[PDB]
Amino acid sequence: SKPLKGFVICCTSIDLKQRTEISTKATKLGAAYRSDFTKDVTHLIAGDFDTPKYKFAAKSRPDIKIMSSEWIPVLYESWVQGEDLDDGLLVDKHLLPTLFKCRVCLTNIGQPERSRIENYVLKHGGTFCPDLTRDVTHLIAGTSSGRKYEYALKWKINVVCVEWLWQSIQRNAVLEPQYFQL
Amino acid sequence: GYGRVESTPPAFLP
Repeated sequence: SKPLKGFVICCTSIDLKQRTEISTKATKLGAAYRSDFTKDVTHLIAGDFDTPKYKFAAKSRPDIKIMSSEWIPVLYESWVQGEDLDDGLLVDKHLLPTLFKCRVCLTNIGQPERSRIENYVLKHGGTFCPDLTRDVTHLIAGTSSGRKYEYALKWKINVVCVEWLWQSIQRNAVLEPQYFQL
Repeated sequence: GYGRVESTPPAFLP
């Protein structure tokens, strides 16, 4: 019984102790573990979207599933506890949210588009930020002007158009900001 | 606010 036979797993921005735990448990579960992001990788466990590995998956690997750090610890525990494991192997439950760790602020966008954007941000696992603070990862700007725009630039926050959001949602992964500049 | 640019009031939205 190798529940994860055929699974090839790679990790990105994972704590050393947790990554060692994941490599061990995934191997015991029957998966192939990869240190480097090799061609045969089927699943990428990610702790952040700001890594060459995550950026490669988002840009060039739409066949791979981007997973939460909890997937392997949770599935392994369930397995060794004698709990029942379905055909799913808790993949759907532990899929990393599309906008994982995104803190999205808006400027110069009117209503009802502002409400629409907020709802899609929350739906796809992001944090909606009415106020611009230095912890905002993305500022969706309607025009390249105003106080939010000026401070986001000073605070080195990504200033993107709304297509960053819509293309990230369609890809089901965080995409890079350089293609969505105003 | 300090390190903060508050949300634009609805009446001032384009």
